[PDB]
Amino acid sequence: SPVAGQKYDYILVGGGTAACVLANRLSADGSKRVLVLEAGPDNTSRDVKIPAAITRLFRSPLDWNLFSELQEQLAERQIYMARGRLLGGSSATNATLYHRGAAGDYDAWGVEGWSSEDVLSWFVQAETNADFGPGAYHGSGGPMRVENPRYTNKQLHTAFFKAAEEVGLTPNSDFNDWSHDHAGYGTFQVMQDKGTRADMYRQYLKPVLGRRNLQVLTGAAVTKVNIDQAQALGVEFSTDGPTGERLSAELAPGGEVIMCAGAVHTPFLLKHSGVGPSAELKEFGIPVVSNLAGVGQNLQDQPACLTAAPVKEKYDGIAISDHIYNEKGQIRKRAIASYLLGGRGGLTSTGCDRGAFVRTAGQALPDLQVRFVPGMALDPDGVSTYVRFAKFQSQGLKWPSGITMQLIACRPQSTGSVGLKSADPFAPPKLSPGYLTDKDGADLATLRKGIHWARDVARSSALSEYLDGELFPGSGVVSDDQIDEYIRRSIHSSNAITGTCKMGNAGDSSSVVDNQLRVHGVEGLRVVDASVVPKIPGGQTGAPVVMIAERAAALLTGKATIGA
Ligand SMILES: Cc1cc2nc3c(=O)[nH]c(=O)nc-3n(C[C@H](O)[C@H](O)[C@H](O)COP(=O)(O)OP(=O)(O)OC[C@H]3O[C@@H](n4cnc5c(N)ncnc54)[C@H](O)[C@@H]3O)c2cc1C
Ligand SMILES: CCCCCCCCCCCCCCCCCC(=O)O
Ligand SMILES: CCCCCCCCCCCCCCCCC
Repeated sequence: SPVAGQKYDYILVGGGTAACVLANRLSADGSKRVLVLEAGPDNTSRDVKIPAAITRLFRSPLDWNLFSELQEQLAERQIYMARGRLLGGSSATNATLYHRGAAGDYDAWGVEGWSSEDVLSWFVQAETNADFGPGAYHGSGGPMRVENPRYTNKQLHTAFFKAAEEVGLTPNSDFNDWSHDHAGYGTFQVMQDKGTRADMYRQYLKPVLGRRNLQVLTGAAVTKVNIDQAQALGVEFSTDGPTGERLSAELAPGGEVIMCAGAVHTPFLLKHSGVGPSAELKEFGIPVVSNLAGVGQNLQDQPACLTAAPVKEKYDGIAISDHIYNEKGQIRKRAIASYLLGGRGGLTSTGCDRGAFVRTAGQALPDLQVRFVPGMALDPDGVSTYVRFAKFQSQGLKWPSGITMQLIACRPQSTGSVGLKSADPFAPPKLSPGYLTDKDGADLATLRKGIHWARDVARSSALSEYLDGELFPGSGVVSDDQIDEYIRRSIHSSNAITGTCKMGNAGDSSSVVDNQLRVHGVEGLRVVDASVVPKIPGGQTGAPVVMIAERAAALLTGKATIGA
């Protein structure tokens, strides 16, 4: 009905991070008709604009509310896996940390045309940085906005840095400068524009919505790609949930469907379209169009656990919880004024934007990311404690002042999977993060050693000044076995999720797409989202997604080639 009688040069399945970049670059010259189908609503929420309102976005109507299958290795728990559901996707709901990982992360992909030297100019093209001028590693002029965080906790941020120096870690002045080693302590840059979230809807899509050749539908759930026998024809979707009429948007001759539904929903939708392991499709009576074993395999996510400690009574009130709430759970006037007057102060913080990358045991690249928060977790699950913090508003209670260190396995060895639980394309996917399943126990050892590192930092003179005991994991958790059980019971997502539609070289039979991002065995079908990442880089995954989307757009518009 909104597509009746229309023919599209490009149909984007999803209106998230990658889709926003592609909708912008593909519609640019006026010659191509682009459709974007997003299941979620328009991006208008003030909870998206204000970085600290990340707390409110978890388990909200702007999230998919996904839970994993029971995880026998994690004390028989389902794991919550946050995912954005609105224009901008997970860029509209993420912690805004700007990370590329190390050059060695892209070289480890072993994909022709996607080496560290190949990708660097695509990160640089995307970037405008408030704190780094143009150079080998930074651009000026791209649509992204990156800056140093405009909240600083004067006591606790500097005490973390001095504590890290004291235990023997060195400062890293730029975690995205590939000329120096990734390890070290310091400040994470953020995808913000003077303290407001600079998500890919705001930076790429919203400024071009006036273009005649670009049509964006929200509340549009894709149910499958229509494939002829194997040639993509377009896509089926409902604008009215499960009971809605299945509409079909149709490709023009020479047109392409681009999958932009992310590392959870892209392999889910491929499987519903007959692209996936034939046994999984047959289970639910889906005809096999392309028997690709790797669809939904190779799920990489970075698992987390945390430590937390209160400050001494004399330091009551110095935490970011004290900067955002008064002692009855009212948003502080000073925080609202600082945010509106100059884009500064606690409401500009997602909390976890200072930290470190650490080698626990002489690895080629750091295995551990630490995120320091100048506020105290009240749950060993940091995502649950952010939900608690949002729900705390107006309860008339005082959040106790302290700190948290979140420990992340940033280059994990474990893998999981996404598949089907049902023939219904509106049902949730069958999701397994597979945390701590790697044969050598390397991911558990990383997090155990992370806990030891966080305790070494909290014990240093610099932080000892402020701290008064330890809340998590606490005095009952000391031996290796006690720590390992604490990790099993508290492990949560740091919200990466990549690699479920892996790009590969010629002759890599685990791959779903080639180095041109084309799905094996289907014409006119590509994947441009985190699904394609062969091996997860260290650090958060949003900037690498934007880099892939920029380079894919340059490929599709004929401004660049891949391989030569
Ligand atoms: C809570 C959280 C915290 C994070 N923290 C950070 C961080 O600090 N920094 C960082 O760089 N990265 C972070 N990440 C990761 C980063 O945001 C993602 O890796 C990145 O945004 C993924 O982009 P994408 O295009 O692959 O997918 P998404 O941005 O998730 O886009 C997928 C889109 O597809 C839509 N969709 C799904 N199914 C359908 C369907 N059937 N029909 C139509 N549309 C559909 C979704 O609603 C969504 O809008 C975070 C992620 C989250 C969720
Ligand atoms: C932990 C809770 C997070 C708090 C987030 C909400 C704070 C509300 C402050 C009062 C409203 C702020 C003014 C409106 C600004 C809207 C955002 C923007 O347009 O940049
Ligand atoms: C966005 C401002 C939040 C302040 C919250 C105070 C409590 C601190 C808890 C940190 C929790 C663990 C690490 C971060 C989890 C990130 C989702």
